[PDB]
Amino acid sequence: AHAQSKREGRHSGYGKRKGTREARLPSQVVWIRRLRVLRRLLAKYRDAGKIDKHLYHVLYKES
Amino acid sequence: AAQKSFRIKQKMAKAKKQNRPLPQWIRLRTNNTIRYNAKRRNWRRTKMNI
Amino acid sequence: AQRVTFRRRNPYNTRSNKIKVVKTPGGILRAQHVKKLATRPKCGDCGSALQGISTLRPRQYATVSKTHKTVSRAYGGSRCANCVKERIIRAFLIEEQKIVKKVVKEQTEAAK
Amino acid sequence: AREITDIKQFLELTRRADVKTATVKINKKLNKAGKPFRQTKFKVRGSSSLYTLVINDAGKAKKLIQSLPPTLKVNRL
Amino acid sequence: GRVIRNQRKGAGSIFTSHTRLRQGAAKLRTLDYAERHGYIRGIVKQIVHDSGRGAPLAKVVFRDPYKYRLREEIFIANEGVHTGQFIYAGKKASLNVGNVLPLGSVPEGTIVSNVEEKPGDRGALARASGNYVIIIGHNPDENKTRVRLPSGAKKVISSDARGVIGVIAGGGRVDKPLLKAGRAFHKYRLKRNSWPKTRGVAMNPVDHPHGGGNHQHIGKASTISRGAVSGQKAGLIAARRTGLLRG
Amino acid sequence: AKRTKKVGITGKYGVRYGSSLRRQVKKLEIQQHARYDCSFCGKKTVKRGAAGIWTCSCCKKTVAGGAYTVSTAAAATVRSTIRRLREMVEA
RNA sequence: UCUUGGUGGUAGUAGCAAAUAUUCAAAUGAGAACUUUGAAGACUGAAGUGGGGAAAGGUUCCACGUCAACAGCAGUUGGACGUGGGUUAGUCGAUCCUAAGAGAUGGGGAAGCUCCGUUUCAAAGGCCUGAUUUUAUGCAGGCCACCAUCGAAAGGGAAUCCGGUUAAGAUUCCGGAACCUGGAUAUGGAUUCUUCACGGUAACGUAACUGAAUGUGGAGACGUCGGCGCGAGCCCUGGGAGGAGUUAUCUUUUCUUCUUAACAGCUUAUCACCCCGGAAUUGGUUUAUCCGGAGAUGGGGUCUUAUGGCUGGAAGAGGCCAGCACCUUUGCUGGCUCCGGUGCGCUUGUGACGGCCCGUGAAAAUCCACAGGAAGGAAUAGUUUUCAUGCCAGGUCGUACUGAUAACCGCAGCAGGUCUCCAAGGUGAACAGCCUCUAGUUGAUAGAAUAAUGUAGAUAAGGGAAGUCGGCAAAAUAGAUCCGUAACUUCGGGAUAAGGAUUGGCUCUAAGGGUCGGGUACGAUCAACUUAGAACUGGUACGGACAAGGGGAAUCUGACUGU
RNA sequence: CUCGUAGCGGUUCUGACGUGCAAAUCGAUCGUCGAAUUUGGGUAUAGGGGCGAAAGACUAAUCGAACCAUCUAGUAGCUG
Ligand SMILES: [Mg+2]
Ligand SMILES: [Mg+2]
Ligand SMILES: [Mg+2]
Ligand SMILES: [Mg+2]
Ligand SMILES: [Mg+2]
Ligand SMILES: [Mg+2]
Ligand SMILES: [Mg+2]
Ligand SMILES: [Mg+2]
Ligand SMILES: [Mg+2]
Ligand SMILES: [Mg+2]
Ligand SMILES: [Mg+2]
Ligand SMILES: [Mg+2]
Ligand SMILES: [Mg+2]
Ligand SMILES: [Mg+2]
Ligand SMILES: [Mg+2]
Ligand SMILES: [Mg+2]
Ligand SMILES: [Mg+2]
Ligand SMILES: [Mg+2]
Ligand SMILES: [Mg+2]
Ligand SMILES: [Mg+2]
Ligand SMILES: [Mg+2]
Ligand SMILES: [Mg+2]
Ligand SMILES: [Mg+2]
Ligand SMILES: [Mg+2]
Ligand SMILES: [Mg+2]
Ligand SMILES: [Mg+2]
Ligand SMILES: [Mg+2]
Ligand SMILES: [Mg+2]
Ligand SMILES: [Mg+2]
Ligand SMILES: [Mg+2]
Ligand SMILES: [Mg+2]
Ligand SMILES: [Mg+2]
Ligand SMILES: [Mg+2]
Ligand SMILES: [Mg+2]
Ligand SMILES: [Mg+2]
Ligand SMILES: [Mg+2]
Ligand SMILES: [Mg+2]
Ligand SMILES: [Mg+2]
Ligand SMILES: [Mg+2]
Ligand SMILES: [Mg+2]
Ligand SMILES: [Mg+2]
Ligand SMILES: [Mg+2]
Ligand SMILES: [Mg+2]
Ligand SMILES: [Mg+2]
Ligand SMILES: [Mg+2]
Ligand SMILES: [Mg+2]
Ligand SMILES: [Mg+2]
Ligand SMILES: [Mg+2]
Ligand SMILES: [Mg+2]
Ligand SMILES: [Mg+2]
Ligand SMILES: [Mg+2]
Ligand SMILES: [Mg+2]
Ligand SMILES: [Mg+2]
Ligand SMILES: [Mg+2]
Ligand SMILES: [Mg+2]
Ligand SMILES: [Mg+2]
Ligand SMILES: [Mg+2]
Ligand SMILES: [Mg+2]
Ligand SMILES: [Mg+2]
Ligand SMILES: [Mg+2]
Ligand SMILES: [Mg+2]
Ligand SMILES: [Mg+2]
Ligand SMILES: [Mg+2]
Ligand SMILES: [Mg+2]
Ligand SMILES: [Mg+2]
Ligand SMILES: [Mg+2]
Ligand SMILES: [Mg+2]
Ligand SMILES: [Mg+2]
Ligand SMILES: [Mg+2]
Ligand SMILES: [Mg+2]
Ligand SMILES: [Mg+2]
Ligand SMILES: [Mg+2]
Ligand SMILES: [Mg+2]
Ligand SMILES: [Mg+2]
Ligand SMILES: [Mg+2]
Ligand SMILES: [Mg+2]
Ligand SMILES: [Mg+2]
Ligand SMILES: [Mg+2]
Ligand SMILES: [Mg+2]
Ligand SMILES: [Mg+2]
Ligand SMILES: [Mg+2]
Ligand SMILES: [Mg+2]
Ligand SMILES: [Mg+2]
Ligand SMILES: [Mg+2]
Ligand SMILES: [Mg+2]
Ligand SMILES: [Mg+2]
Ligand SMILES: [Mg+2]
Ligand SMILES: [Mg+2]
Ligand SMILES: [Mg+2]
Ligand SMILES: [Mg+2]
Ligand SMILES: [Mg+2]
Ligand SMILES: [Mg+2]
Ligand SMILES: [Mg+2]
Ligand SMILES: [Mg+2]
Ligand SMILES: [Mg+2]
Ligand SMILES: [Mg+2]
Ligand SMILES: [Mg+2]
Ligand SMILES: [Mg+2]
Ligand SMILES: [Mg+2]
Ligand SMILES: [Mg+2]
Ligand SMILES: [Mg+2]
Ligand SMILES: [Mg+2]
Ligand SMILES: [Mg+2]
Ligand SMILES: [Mg+2]
Ligand SMILES: [Mg+2]
Ligand SMILES: [Mg+2]
Ligand SMILES: [Mg+2]
Ligand SMILES: [Mg+2]
Ligand SMILES: [Mg+2]
Ligand SMILES: [Mg+2]
Ligand SMILES: [Mg+2]
Ligand SMILES: [Mg+2]
Ligand SMILES: [Mg+2]
Repeated sequence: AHAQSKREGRHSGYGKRKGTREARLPSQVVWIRRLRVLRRLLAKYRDAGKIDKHLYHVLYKES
Repeated sequence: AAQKSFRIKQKMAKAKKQNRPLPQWIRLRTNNTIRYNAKRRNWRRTKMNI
Repeated sequence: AQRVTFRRRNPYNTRSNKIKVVKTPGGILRAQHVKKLATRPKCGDCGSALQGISTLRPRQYATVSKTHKTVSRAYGGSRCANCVKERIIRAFLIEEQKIVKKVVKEQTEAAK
Repeated sequence: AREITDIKQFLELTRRADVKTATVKINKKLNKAGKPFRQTKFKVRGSSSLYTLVINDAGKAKKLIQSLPPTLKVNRL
Repeated sequence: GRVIRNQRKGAGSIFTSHTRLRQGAAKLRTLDYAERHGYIRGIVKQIVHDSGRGAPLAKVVFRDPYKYRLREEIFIANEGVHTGQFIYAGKKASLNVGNVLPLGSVPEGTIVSNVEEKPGDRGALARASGNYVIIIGHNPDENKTRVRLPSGAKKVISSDARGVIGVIAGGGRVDKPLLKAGRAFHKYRLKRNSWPKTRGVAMNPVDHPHGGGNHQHIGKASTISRGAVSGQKAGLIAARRTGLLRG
Repeated sequence: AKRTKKVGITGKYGVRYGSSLRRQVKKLEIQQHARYDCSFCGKKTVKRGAAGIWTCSCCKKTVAGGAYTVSTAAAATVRSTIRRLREMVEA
């Protein structure tokens, strides 16, 4: 029941956090998730063919 | 030590077989002076020192 | 959760005493002692792991057949098909250079 | 413990003169809609290995268990 | 009245050199007929790191002249020597960095390394990283060669003594501060037990000639006679002068 | 962004050891950690491999060199000296 | 302050108070605070008061009998006493190898006990013959330039797992299923009329597919940290098939079973490689920026088998149930043991990388491969016993138990000390503290009463260091989020400076993914916990227990970390 | 480098105890906690010797020269 309350979003405020934000969820973990999202998307668009290999190479380094 | 030398175990065997009380009929013999075992050894009272 | 023990009398976490918790047909968790991982054989010239050859601990090589231990080329299980190609080419052009050097030295000693 | 998937090699195994025994094990595999069948396992006891032939057809099974060599000791289940 | 720390060093118990991780003794090839009359070609196979030694070590394979096998000699690597380079050793070898030549067969002002003091002792002089020997003279009659040593010493040695062309690799190594006690710890950990050093003025009089007193001071001259004995040579032994190099 | 003003690679040492000692370590750490150009394959891939050992990752070739640089000025001087001596002896 | 022995007073006295804690009944017994069993209550709380081991001990293990002494109360109990029983190995260790080192010999030294030295300045040595009848095979050639031996139950190392089983043994016994070494030895297959295989451009493949001296190479064989990825086991969770709990009420509910070992076959991969191809409009690409005319991307392939999958092992075992037997010999019969998911999770293995070093992180036994080409073999047969099957053997010693608030050392059953492995749920950043599950314990002299003085823990009006040598002791502060952050500085810091706000619950909202596709203007579906915001609500409480910096201005001193 | 567990120490209470649980412990508070780290086992150094990041520290509760035995019933103008 506490897990279901957490999954709705309860008991997760400033009075309930004891670790730092990077202790609770690391900023590098967030970055790795995001960059893998952008790189999977770029690879998908290149392999489909709606993005060519030069706009891919600009957007890969921009990501 | 549970991983013994044979020589260690052989002295253990001798000490085990000497760990017994006096046999009772030796107290009945003619001109006996022995009352008890004066070389009796326990694991809790005196170590046999290898 | 079930907890396990070392099965041999070594109690320490050495290289030779590595374990693996496995579940048995009797439903329980037992430690299983793991042998050390085999290292692949290396090229005698460049040092890279050379392909095709079975990766065994060294006394296990006496039990497998010759096929697992050998490539069917010259220097088969010793060198790595690029070092072999390099040494064939190095050989051949050096004897051709040797006969050119022989003829040139003979000419410059028979001319002056 | 090896799996022979060839009836010719299995009948060749049963007469190798180190073989004395073979068990015949009946399993029952009733799946959802595919095959509600009983499966037989002929396991012949060599000196070094135990060879198993799995036969999923019962008519194919009955002719094999009838066709086993006569001197060979068969255990059933 | 106690035997002091420098007197305990000669007993060689805990003051031995730490020799497990070293590759072997670095020597020249033996002075045989091939090097005495012609040359021989070896091959650099590896340039490896020797523990406790600032200079890298070349492993050079020669063919055995009298048996069919290979001889691996351990050289001190000269700067510029690379793996796969042929090394030529002998009287007839050429002036190339890494080549091993007798010093009589070598011109003037030539930079050499791993120099024999006597012909056949297989390398004695200019072995530390960055060090070299200048050839500063030749006396062909009763064959002798004047060399300059890394300490500045002039020295006449035999022309049949062999050296290796080039400087020893690893130079500039003492140009870095260690910055910290742990880098000196790991430096001396694979040399020998000679660090850390307690000062003798910081000891009791039983431990050192400089020991004792109500302030840390020496109290007699730190300059000791050459004709002094063990236990007395703790200071500046046989000093011709002292103090800063200031005129 | 430019994270440090002048400490560079010596920013691992914090405030310790003295600024002159850190500036002296800086010029040799930049040199020993720099990638150098291989004389054999033309690629700038030579790393340091326990000082005096300068290994190219591609082409797998190892050169004996200085402790913190692949070449020292003294060794370049010595190569020019041996080149001049060899050229004036065998000519 | 004699020596040895004995005995007093003090004195039925000081004391037997750390480790939260016991209680009721029955049984046994002469006798029960303390034994056993039931019941209740608690604790250790997985860095355990649990399960095993290393050293050490040595029978303490287990059963039966038993209480004079010992267990600083008791005792019917016991690590006590008396009497027995118990330790099963080709596969686990030793044994073997070398390590730092120890140490013979040869030789030198020393009056000598002995010292040095360890390959030295020694005449230091034993191995196959290519396979047989003048051979107990040598009286044939031929090779090796090495040089005692000891030294690790944590290094290296041939090979075994599961299930059952005892009062006490088990990777050792039994049952089934393997594997290794050494030996003997046939059969089948392969190979030979081109004598010592064939295929693929290749990387390489295969059931085999001669190979001496000698040489070469590999494995053995290796640091540490970081993130990443993958696997295993654990944890979490859905469906279903059983069993138990709760049920005044609610709860498709709470707990629990749902397993698959060594070994074997077939498959399976990062890396690496090969073929085609020829690249600037530079492309591929990792969390981390490396790679490409020294041939990239791309398109085909090859490989190692870490690891996983399927199958065999093997469901016949193990587990959960049902029904009937109910001093039944002692069971018998039957059913189910199935299908998923999830992830910065925990532990561990591992891969490819990166960083660090004036530090670059053992050796040997042992096994294999290659190079070479000595020698030998093709017609009712030789070779390989590196292919398959078959036959025989595997010795010696250790093995019980504790491993510690009672089995070890500390004069003892001593709050000390003594090396290591495994590791559930919640809160929470957390292997913190706190509570619980499995397992274990409930042991430590007790009972009554509640004086002073103690020890340990606290609270305190008003003042706030006036106390004291000195703020000693205590209090204050504390997590996290947001704001703000001076002097000085070696420009790295100082810094969490200083200071200041916010924090619960409930109900919502908004973001942030994965699978999913195209014509020679389109979304089903699945899953997670992070952050931000808002309303409402309350005796303005909210890091509500636990956990958790006091700060600043300066001076002397030693640079720092360290000892 | 830092905060802080485990670990490793040992600041302060000059707390407890001080015929102790203990010939050095107990409790709280502290230092440090990824390396000059901590530690097992093997090995080496032996008494005027060793070893010492130095305190005359430590070398089996022994250290400004360990322990054992002998010389030795050492000698004492000193004490009983
Ligand atoms: Mg809430
Ligand atoms: Mg909240
Ligand atoms: Mg709160
Ligand atoms: Mg926190
Ligand atoms: Mg975290
Ligand atoms: Mg970051
Ligand atoms: Mg023995
Ligand atoms: Mg004891
Ligand atoms: Mg292969
Ligand atoms: Mg001394
Ligand atoms: Mg001394
Ligand atoms: Mg000294
Ligand atoms: Mg030495
Ligand atoms: Mg030193
Ligand atoms: Mg100094
Ligand atoms: Mg000094
Ligand atoms: Mg002093
Ligand atoms: Mg003093
Ligand atoms: Mg003196
Ligand atoms: Mg002095
Ligand atoms: Mg001074
Ligand atoms: Mg003097
Ligand atoms: Mg008296
Ligand atoms: Mg007396
Ligand atoms: Mg008395
Ligand atoms: Mg009394
Ligand atoms: Mg009393
Ligand atoms: Mg008391
Ligand atoms: Mg108590
Ligand atoms: Mg009763
Ligand atoms: Mg009571
Ligand atoms: Mg009760
Ligand atoms: Mg509790
Ligand atoms: Mg018992
Ligand atoms: Mg009794
Ligand atoms: Mg009593
Ligand atoms: Mg009594
Ligand atoms: Mg009792
Ligand atoms: Mg008893
Ligand atoms: Mg007994
Ligand atoms: Mg008995
Ligand atoms: Mg074994
Ligand atoms: Mg040996
Ligand atoms: Mg000796
Ligand atoms: Mg002599
Ligand atoms: Mg011995
Ligand atoms: Mg041995
Ligand atoms: Mg061993
Ligand atoms: Mg090792
Ligand atoms: Mg071992
Ligand atoms: Mg072995
Ligand atoms: Mg078993
Ligand atoms: Mg047992
Ligand atoms: Mg079998
Ligand atoms: Mg096999
Ligand atoms: Mg074939
Ligand atoms: Mg190999
Ligand atoms: Mg590291
Ligand atoms: Mg680091
Ligand atoms: Mg998984
Ligand atoms: Mg097995
Ligand atoms: Mg196995
Ligand atoms: Mg490609
Ligand atoms: Mg670990
Ligand atoms: Mg062999
Ligand atoms: Mg070969
Ligand atoms: Mg063989
Ligand atoms: Mg036996
Ligand atoms: Mg035995
Ligand atoms: Mg046993
Ligand atoms: Mg046991
Ligand atoms: Mg045990
Ligand atoms: Mg136990
Ligand atoms: Mg014991
Ligand atoms: Mg004792
Ligand atoms: Mg005591
Ligand atoms: Mg105790
Ligand atoms: Mg005790
Ligand atoms: Mg916790
Ligand atoms: Mg419980
Ligand atoms: Mg008590
Ligand atoms: Mg007040
Ligand atoms: Mg007040
Ligand atoms: Mg005030
Ligand atoms: Mg005031
Ligand atoms: Mg005052
Ligand atoms: Mg006053
Ligand atoms: Mg004051
Ligand atoms: Mg005070
Ligand atoms: Mg205070
Ligand atoms: Mg914040
Ligand atoms: Mg602040
Ligand atoms: Mg300040
Ligand atoms: Mg604010
Ligand atoms: Mg809230
Ligand atoms: Mg002062
Ligand atoms: Mg200081
Ligand atoms: Mg630190
Ligand atoms: Mg710290
Ligand atoms: Mg304390
Ligand atoms: Mg006190
Ligand atoms: Mg602390
Ligand atoms: Mg401190
Ligand atoms: Mg610190
Ligand atoms: Mg820290
Ligand atoms: Mg750190
Ligand atoms: Mg020892
Ligand atoms: Mg010693
Ligand atoms: Mg003396
Ligand atoms: Mg002292
Ligand atoms: Mg004495
Ligand atoms: Mg006398
Ligand atoms: Mg007297």
